[PDB]
Amino acid sequence: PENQAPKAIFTFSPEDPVTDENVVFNASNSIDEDGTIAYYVWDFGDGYEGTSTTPTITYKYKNPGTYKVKLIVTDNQGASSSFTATIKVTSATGDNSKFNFEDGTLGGFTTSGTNATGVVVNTTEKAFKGERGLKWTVTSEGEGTAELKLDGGTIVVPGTTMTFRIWIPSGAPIAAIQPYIMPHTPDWSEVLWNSTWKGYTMVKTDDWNEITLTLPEDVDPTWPQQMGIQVQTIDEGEFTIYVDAIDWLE
Ligand SMILES: [Ca+2]
Ligand SMILES: [Ca+2]
Repeated sequence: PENQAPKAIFTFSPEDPVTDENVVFNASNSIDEDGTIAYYVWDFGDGYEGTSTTPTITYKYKNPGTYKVKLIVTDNQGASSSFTATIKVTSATGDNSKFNFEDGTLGGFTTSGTNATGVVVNTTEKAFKGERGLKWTVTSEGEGTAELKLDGGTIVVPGTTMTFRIWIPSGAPIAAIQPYIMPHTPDWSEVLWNSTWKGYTMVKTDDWNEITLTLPEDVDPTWPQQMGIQVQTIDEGEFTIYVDAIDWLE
């Protein structure tokens, strides 16, 4: 009459915790079909482990990151099963992004445009993470283009996915917006255009938009790079875009 191993499963809340916030892990749908569960053993993925004879446990992560949480459930006869899930923890305060703007600086960012003029300041009015970000005000005179840009030595290695956060307002005279990275030879004889084109109708207005962009792997790693955000304007008008927490790995 061979013993069946118990079934191990858990969920957690909140789905998106911050550092030092309580997460409740709930293994209550775990079950032994032919006996009872004796205990629940948890590995929180950060160096700490814990056990309970009951299916819930609460836990706090001190540092941001992505943790693998492994649950082992053991029945009254010593048979066990495991279930592993991932939890992402973000910083409760501050902003550790590659471009976080928390030092009050422009981070080397400048503006340019044609049939449009941009100004950029470091602001506390809106931020995606931390207390600060960029506030980019564009005055367009009609059909044109405006850039918020960083020149442009070697910003990222080829293959890198960048994440931009952009607060886009409603009722703006814009057709499209696009984060871009533009590698070029030092003398501009060869230029590569990489961008994530978003139409103005395909955008969350009066809200933060998370847009990713990959620099392709086959780009020459020695080429200087311009990274930025480009807006296409379609009519006269003044509008303000917020930019913060531009981030990538390595
Ligand atoms: Ca059993
Ligand atoms: Ca920030």
